Amino acid sequence: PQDLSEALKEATKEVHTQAENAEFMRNFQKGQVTRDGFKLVMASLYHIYVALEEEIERNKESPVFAPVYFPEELHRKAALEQDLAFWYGPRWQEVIPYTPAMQRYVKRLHEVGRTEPELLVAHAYTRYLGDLSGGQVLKKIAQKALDLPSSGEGLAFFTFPNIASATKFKQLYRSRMNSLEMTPAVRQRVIEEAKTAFLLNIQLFEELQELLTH
Ligand code: HEM
Ligand SMILES: CC(C)Cc1c(-c2ccccc2)ncn1CCCn1ccnc1
Repeated sequence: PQDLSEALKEATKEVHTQAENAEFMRNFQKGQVTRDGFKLVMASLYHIYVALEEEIERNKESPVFAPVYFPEELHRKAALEQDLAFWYGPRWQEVIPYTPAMQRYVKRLHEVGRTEPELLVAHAYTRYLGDLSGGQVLKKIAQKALDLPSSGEGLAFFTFPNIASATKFKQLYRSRMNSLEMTPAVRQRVIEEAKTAFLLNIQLFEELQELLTH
């Protein structure tokens, strides 16, 4: 396509279906998710957003990222901190898991942010835009399966408080992505990096499924 935002969505549709088809996500969508499983997703997201937001901050003034720098609207670390205190309790920093598949994702995020910052947008796309389109329904499934007490915490990750409308913010984000100027080579690399991002998630999903089924 012309617009990078369209080119990304089109080019990742297949891997996106793979992610939807992953065994752990299938169980999820079918409402079969356990607290143990959900804890692992929350832990994974924490390590992922820590590293991504670290690298966004390192690159916030770079011409290859600045147009999609939206820290107040999108930042997820503090929400995940809140959520992990609930899921893992007061000592969550000492007890949350940090698995090999989580590390592999984090390592690629840091590699991209430090040495290939022009691809960071692929990672921010894969995560943030995903989160905006999807939080709604998967959250509801979670609440049903998990049957939380009404303790007012645990799911802050799924609310972006600084975005009034996800639809309008997603159009704005697409617009800014489409304003990035890149050579055809960089653009091919950005697309490929998004596929890589999806694969990192899929591999993580494969690992969590393994860890939970012994
Ligand atoms: C690894 C997990 C996933 C990632 C990284 C991911 C990522 C994304 C991304 C980046 C988008 C934005 C597409 C665009 O507008 O350009 C998106 C949209 C979407 N995702 Fe996901 N997703 C994942 C899992 C799922 C699952 C499990 C479902 C449903 C069960 C789902 C349903 C959707 C839907 C319905 C859209 C919106 C389609 C549209 O408006 O055009 N995704 N996802
Ligand atoms: C339950 C949910 C958080 C699963 C998920 C992950 C995930 C990744 C890595 C580890 C754990 C979970 N990434 C995206 N999702 C779907 C929610 C966002 N979305 C995207 C498109 N439609 C919705």
